[PDB]
Amino acid sequence: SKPQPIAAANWKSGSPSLSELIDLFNSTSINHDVQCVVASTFVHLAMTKERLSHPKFVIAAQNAGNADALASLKDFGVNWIVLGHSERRWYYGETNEIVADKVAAAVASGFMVIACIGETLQERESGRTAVVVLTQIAAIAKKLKKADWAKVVIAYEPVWAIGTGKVATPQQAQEAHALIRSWVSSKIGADVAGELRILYGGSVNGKNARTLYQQRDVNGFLAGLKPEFVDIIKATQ
Repeated sequence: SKPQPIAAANWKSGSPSLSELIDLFNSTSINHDVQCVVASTFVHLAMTKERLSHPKFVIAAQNAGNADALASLKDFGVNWIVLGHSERRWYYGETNEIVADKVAAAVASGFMVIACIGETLQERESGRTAVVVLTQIAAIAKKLKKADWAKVVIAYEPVWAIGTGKVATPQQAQEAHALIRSWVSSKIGADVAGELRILYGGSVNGKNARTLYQQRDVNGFLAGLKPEFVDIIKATQ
């Protein structure tokens, strides 16, 4: 059977609606085992933490790369972090090795890490998805020991599905997630691969999420911080 699913809301920009939305989340009865996550930029962490009280939810930081900042986050009671998201790589210039170093530093500091990987439109079209995605995960694995994988979650997000309204088909998601899991099974261990959560993100919505969740190798979602996130939670069963 599948490991515990995750539904993660990733607040990257802009305006904080933040109060009524958290009201919605706090008032929501969740009838199954699922870890919910709300990630935000540093300046919004204090507001989210004070308002969000639902015990199935945890707060996550994003992008921290300095040991002292990681320590401070932990001290504030933040235990999750999102690293390697699309724009980090294609805009900000975080290389596979920079993301890998951040993952290792965060695991060493006591975090649960959602590490993002995924290919561009051109890589997909040219048949390079596998080498690109597997090279991204390989870079992360090189900096980790086997026991560290208890603290890692992988989010597969095709760059061409992010903000474009073009979601991956259930077949596309499944094929990518199975490929990632197969590599983990071969390079790290079948035991690790069986327990690993691999989340899909890129134009997930309230209508399409449940179908994606039915695929063998999909263990949840990275989605936006929006009211329909409640339906994305429900889609994980």
